[PDB]
Amino acid sequence: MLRRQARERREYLYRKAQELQDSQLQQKRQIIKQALAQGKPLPKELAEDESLQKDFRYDQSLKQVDDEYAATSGIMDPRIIVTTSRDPSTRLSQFAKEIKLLFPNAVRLNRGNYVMPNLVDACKKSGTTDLVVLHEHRGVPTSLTISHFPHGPTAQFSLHNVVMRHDIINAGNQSEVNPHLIFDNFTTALGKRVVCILKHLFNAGPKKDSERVITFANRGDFISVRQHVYVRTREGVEIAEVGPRFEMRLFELRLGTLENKDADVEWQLRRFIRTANKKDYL
Amino acid sequence: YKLDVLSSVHFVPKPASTSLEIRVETPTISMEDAQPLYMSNASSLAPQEIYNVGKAEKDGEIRLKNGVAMSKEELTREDKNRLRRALKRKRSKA
Amino acid sequence: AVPSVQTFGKKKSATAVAHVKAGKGLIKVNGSPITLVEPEILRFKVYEPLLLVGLDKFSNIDIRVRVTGGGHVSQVYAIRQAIAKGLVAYHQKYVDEQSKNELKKAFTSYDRTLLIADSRRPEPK
Amino acid sequence: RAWDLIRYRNFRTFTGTERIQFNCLAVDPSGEVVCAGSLDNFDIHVWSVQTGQLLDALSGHEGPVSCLSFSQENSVLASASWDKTIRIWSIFGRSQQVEPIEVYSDVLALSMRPDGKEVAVSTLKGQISIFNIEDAKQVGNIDCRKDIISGRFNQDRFTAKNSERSKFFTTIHYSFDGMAIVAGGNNNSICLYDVPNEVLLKRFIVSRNMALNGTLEFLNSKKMTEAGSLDLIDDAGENSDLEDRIDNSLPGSQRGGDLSTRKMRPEVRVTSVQFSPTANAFAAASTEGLLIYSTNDTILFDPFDLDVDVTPHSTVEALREKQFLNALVMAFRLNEEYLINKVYEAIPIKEIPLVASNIPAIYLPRILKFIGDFAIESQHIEFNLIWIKALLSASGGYINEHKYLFSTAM
Amino acid sequence: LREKAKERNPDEYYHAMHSRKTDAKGLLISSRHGDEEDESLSMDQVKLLK
Amino acid sequence: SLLPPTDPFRRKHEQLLLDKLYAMGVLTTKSKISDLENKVTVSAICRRRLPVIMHRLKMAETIQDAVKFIEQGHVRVGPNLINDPAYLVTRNMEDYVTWVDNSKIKKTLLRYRNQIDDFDFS
RNA sequence: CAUUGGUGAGCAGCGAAGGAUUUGGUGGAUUACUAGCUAAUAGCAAUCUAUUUCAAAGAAUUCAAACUUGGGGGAAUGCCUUGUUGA
RNA sequence: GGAGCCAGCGAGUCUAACCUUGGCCGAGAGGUCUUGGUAAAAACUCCGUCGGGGAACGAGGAAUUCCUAGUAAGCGCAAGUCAUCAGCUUGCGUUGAUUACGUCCCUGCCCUUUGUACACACCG
RNA sequence: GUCGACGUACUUCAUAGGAUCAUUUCUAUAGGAAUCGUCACUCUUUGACUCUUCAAAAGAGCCACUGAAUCCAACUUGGUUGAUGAGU
Repeated sequence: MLRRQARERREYLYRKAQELQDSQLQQKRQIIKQALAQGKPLPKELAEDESLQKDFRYDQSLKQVDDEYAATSGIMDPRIIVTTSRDPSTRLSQFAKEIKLLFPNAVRLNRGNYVMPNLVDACKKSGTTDLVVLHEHRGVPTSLTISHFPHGPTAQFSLHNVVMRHDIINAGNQSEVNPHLIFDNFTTALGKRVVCILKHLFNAGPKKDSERVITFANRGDFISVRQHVYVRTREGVEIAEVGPRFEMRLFELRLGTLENKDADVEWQLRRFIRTANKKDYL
Repeated sequence: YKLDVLSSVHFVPKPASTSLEIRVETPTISMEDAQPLYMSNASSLAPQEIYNVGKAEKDGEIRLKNGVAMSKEELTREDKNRLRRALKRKRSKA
Repeated sequence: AVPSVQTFGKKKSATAVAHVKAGKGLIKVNGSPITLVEPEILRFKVYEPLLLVGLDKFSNIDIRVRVTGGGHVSQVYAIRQAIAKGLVAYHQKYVDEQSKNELKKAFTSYDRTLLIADSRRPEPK
Repeated sequence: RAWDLIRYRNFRTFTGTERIQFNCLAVDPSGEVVCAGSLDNFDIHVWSVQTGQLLDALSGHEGPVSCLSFSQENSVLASASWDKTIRIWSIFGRSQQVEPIEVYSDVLALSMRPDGKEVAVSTLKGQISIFNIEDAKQVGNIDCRKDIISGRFNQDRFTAKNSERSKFFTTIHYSFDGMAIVAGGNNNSICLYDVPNEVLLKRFIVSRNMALNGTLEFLNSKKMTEAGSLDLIDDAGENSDLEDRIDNSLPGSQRGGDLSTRKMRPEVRVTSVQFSPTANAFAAASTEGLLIYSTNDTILFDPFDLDVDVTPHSTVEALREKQFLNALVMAFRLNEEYLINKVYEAIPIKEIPLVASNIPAIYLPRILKFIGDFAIESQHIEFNLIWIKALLSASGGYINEHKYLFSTAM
Repeated sequence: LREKAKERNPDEYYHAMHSRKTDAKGLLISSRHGDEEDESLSMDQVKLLK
Repeated sequence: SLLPPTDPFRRKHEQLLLDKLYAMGVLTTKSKISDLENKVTVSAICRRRLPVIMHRLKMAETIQDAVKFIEQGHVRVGPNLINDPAYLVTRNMEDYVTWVDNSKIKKTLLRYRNQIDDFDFS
C-alpha cells in the first residue's frame, strides 16, 4: 500500500518533468496549427525540421482543475478532519469546534499523545480527503495548516482578527446548509491555487436556493473571511452575519504532505527582501 | 483481446456504457437451453411490462396509475381543484 | 553449527531481543538473572509464560534477553512477548511440530498478546 | 449483476465509480445489500439492491481485500485482506463501526458459521484459524501444512519437498451443522476436517492424471535426459495437419483466454468448494469440471449402541409380533437401510400418531434424513406426507430449539 | 540522504550481505585491516611469529 | 491518423487506447500520441518483463541473476509464485512483486540487517 | 566482562575383531508385468534364395490448393492478374 | 533522607550576562592579574524517619464551556526553522483511566413527500 | 481599457573550391598501387573447452553393489649421535 503511494509520487514527479520539457513543444504545435489554419511563412527551426512535419497527424488530432484534485473534483464530496495542536487550550478548543461547525462533512480530533507521521498515515489508511490542524497563542488563534491527503499540497496561513461566535453573542444555532462562495479580486496563478484548494475544501454541488453565504475577498493580501445568512427581500436583501470572523494571511505552501518538512516548495513568503513592502503577492 | 490474453487480463476496464436492449415474449422454456428438462415456466415478460395502465385516452376523463378512473363529470369541484394541484406538483417536478 | 534461534518482542516504544539456544537450563536478562527484574509487582507478569507452560521445557534451553527503550510496563510486556515467541520458535525449529502446536494452543487460549502484539494505530471516523 | 432465475434477466447492473475490476462478492441474507471487493483499489464498494446506485465505499484495508462474507443471524460484514488483517464492520444500527483483528500471515480465505458467531479464516502460512467473533480471542486453530500434496512441474527446477506454490489454502467452507471444514488449495488435494477435535478426517487426491502437471511429485530419471526433460520438446511438427502445427501462444500468458495460447500444460488446482445443504455431499470445482462426493450408509455400517440381542432376525420377529416402536428402534440401532425401509414400509397408519410421538430425540435426525431420501425417490407421496405431518406435529418446538442440529435435513 | 532514507525499498539482495556484518545498533562495522584473509592469525603462523 | 481529425470517435478511441497502454506499461508518457506511433518498442515491452522489473526494484543484482532466481523459484507475484520466466507485469502488480517467505534469500537479507524473526520462520 | 568470531591443545560421557567426511562407475526402481524378427491367419529363429515370377485391384476437382506475410511507403526489372498483337 | 532502574526527537570553526574592589605594565590605546555582590529525566519502586499560615487564605457558588481510547488527566526532556510565539510557542516520550457506543421523547438542524429504477416482494 | 498609424529598438538568411567513398567493372577521371592452385616458423587477437574468484541460490532426489581420495585412531619404520620448520 505505502509502496503504492510511493511509486505514485514517483510517477507524478516524472510526469511533471515531461510536462516541463514539452511546454515548448506544445507551443510549436500551436504555431503549426495557426499556420495550417492560415497559410503563412513558416519560421526557421520548425520549418527546417523533419520529425515535426512528419509526426503532425496524431499531433493535430491532439488538443481547468489542478492536477492534485483532478479525478475527484465534483464527484465524491470531500471529508475533512480538523485537529488541535498539542495539549490543547480551552479557547482553542471552542474555536476549532466552530471551524468544524463552519464547514460541512467535518469531524473533530483532540490530540494528546500523537505524533505527526503516525497521525497522517493513520488518516491515509482510514481514507480521508482533507485535513486542518490548528495552532494558537495564549487563547488567540493564529496559525492554520491545510493538507490534501493523497500526497497533495499543504498551505500554511496565519490568522489574527478572530472573534468566537458565542463571544459575539449568545445567539443560537446555525443552519449548516451547504453554503455558497464568493471570490473577489483574485489575480495570480497562486490566487487560482488558493481558490482551488478552498473550493475543494468546501462541499461540492450546492443547491439553487441555499441560504448561507461565505465570502472570500482579497483586501491587500489579507484574505478576509466572513459569513452571513441572507433572506431575499423585495428591494434590499438583508444579510445577517453569523459565524466567526478572522483575518487570514498566507505565508507558505508545500507540494507534499505536512509531515514532510522537505518537499518541493512551490511558494514561500519572502520577508527580508528589498521590495517586500513594495509588491503585492510578493 | 490479444493484448489482455498477453498481459494477464488484469486491466482497468472500459469507462461507461449505455444501450437500449429490446425484449420479446417467448416463454422461459424456450429461453433456456437444449436438455430434456425445464426449470422456469412463466413468460419472459412481466405483467407491468406487457401492460401498465396508460394515461387516459379520451379527454374528459382522468386515469391515475393505480387503476381508479375518474371523469370531469362525476367530480365535485373541490376534488377537481385537488386533482389539478396534484397534476401541478407532478408537472412541477417533470 | 549451534542450533539457535532469534526473535523480537515489542510494546509501544520498546524492544526486547531474545536469543534462544540449547544449553544448561538458565535464564539471563540484561546480564542479570531473572529473579531481579525491577518493578517487583510485574515480576510475576514476566514470569507468566513459564508458569503457564511448565518448567522442564525451560530446564533444557538457554535464553538471553536484552531490552532497550520504553518505560517500565512497556519493557515488561516486551520481555514476556519475546520469551513466548522465542520458545515457540525454538520448538518449531529443533523439536516436534506437535509440541509446537500444543504450546501455541495453550498460549493463545490464555492471552493473545503473547504471540501477536498490538501497535495501537488510531481509528479516525 | 443481479440475475433472476424466473425470467432470466439481469434486472440490475451495479457498477464502480472509477471502474475497477472485481474479485469477491457477498450478499445480505435479505436481498437488500450487495457488497463487493477488489484487488486493485482495496476499498469495499457496497450497493443497495432496491436502487442501482452505489451506497458507500467502506475503507480501511491497506492493500487488497480478498474475501468477504456475512454473519446473517446478527448481520455483520467480515472482510479478510492481505493487510494481515480481518476487519468486522457493523454497517447498520446507526453506528457504522469497526473492529480489527490481526493474523500472523496474510489471510486469503474466509467463512462464517451458521450460528454467525465463529469465523474460520485461512492464512498463507498453512494455518487455518477459527475465531469467536463477539469477543476477539482466537478459539481454535489447526496447522494444516504437512498433509498437502503438491506436484513438481516438469518446467520446474526444485522439488515438491521444497516448493511453496501450493502449501496453503485457496478456499474454505463450513458444513452446515458446524463441525466439519472442507478446505481446498492450489494443491492436488482436498482436505476434510473436524473443528472441535481439531484433527483432520481425510485427504482426497483430486486427479491422478499424468497429462496435467501438478499430479505427480516424483518424476522419472528415465525421462529427463541431458538436454531437457523430454516434455518440453514441441511436437507441433510431428502433427500431420496445419491446424495442429501452428499455435498462437504469447510469452508468459497466465490467466487468459483459451489453452491453445499456452505452450505449457494446464495446471490442476481445486478452485472452489461447498457442502450440500440437502445431504452430506460436498462438491469441489476444479480444473477438470465438478466433482461431487456423497455418503452411503447402505455400504457402510456404523451402528449405535448394539447388544447381543438386537439383530435383523429379532427385529423382523418383533415386527411380525407387532410392537412397532420396538421394531423401529431396533432397526435404527442397527442402521441398515434395508431393514429401516422394511419397517417403514410395513407399519400401518393407525399406529402412526402414537409411534411418531414416542420416537426419541437421539434418533430424530436419522428418521428425518431417511424420510427425505425415500420420499424424493419413492412413490408413496401420501404416506410420506403423513409421516412428516405426524413427526412435525409431534416434535416441532424441539426442532426449533436444535434448529442448527436439523438445519441440514429439513 | 533523507530522501534515500524515505525510499529504502526493504527487499533488496546484494551479495555483499554474505560478507558484511552489522552491529545491533544498525551501524555498519568495518575493519581496521581491510583484507579478507588477515582477520585472525592461526596457530601455525603464531608459532612462527613468536 | 487517416481518419479526419475532429471526430469524437477518433478522439475518444485514441484516448482510450492511451489509457490501455499507459496502464499496460509499454509507453511512458500518456500525452504524445506521436509517442504512441513512435515510442512503442519491443524493447519497451521486454523491459516491462519480469526480470527487468527485478533489476528495476533492485531486488536481484543483475538481470541474468534475476533470471536464475526466478527459474529457481524464490520470487512470488502476490499470493502465488512464478516459474515461467517471461512474465509480463503491469504497474498494479509491480506494486506486489516480492520475495517468498522462508526463503534463504529473505533469511540472508534480514540476517544482515540482524532482524530475522523466526517466529514467522522468515 | 560478554563474544551467536577465528583457530588449537585436553578431558567427562558414548563405544563387539575401527571410526568420520567426500567422490566415480554400474544395477534395480521411479505409470499396471502378455515373450524376438519378417514380406505376419504362417515361416524363421544355422538363411531365405535357383518358385518370388504371373494374373487380378487401382489414374475426377480435365493442374482446386501459402488459411502460415513485423509496420507504415512505393516496386525499374522480375512475379501475379487483366485485356491486346502475330503465328 | 537513601538506594534501585527506564525514553525520544536534536549537532552551521557553532551556544552566549552585569556592574564592583584594587596591584602592576605601558606615552597612550589599553593590557594583565586581583576582588565583592546580583539574572539564569521526572513521576515509578523499595527501605529508614516524622506526624493552620508571615492580613489574606482549608479544593473555589450562581451561571457557563468542552469530551467517548492510546482520548480526559498527570509527569517531565528537546528545540525556537523567511508568518505568529519568549509573560511564551512547538515538538517527543513516559503513565494511562470512569462512563456512554442507543435514542429521536425534549432541543434544534436537514431531507423527502412524484415508486420511475428493469425482476420477486411491498404498498398504492 | 484594448486596438489601429507612426517612430524606435531587437532576432533571422547567403555561400565557394578541391579531394575521396559509394553501380558485384565503370560516380565520368586516363597524372593512378595492386591478377599466381602454400611449403615451414614466430608473434598477436578472438573465442570453445575443465576448474575457479568477487558471492551466491538450487539440486531427477531412493536403495544396492563395486572402486578411489582425504582425516582420525591403531601399527611399522626413521629420529636428541637431531624429526618438523626457516632468504647463502
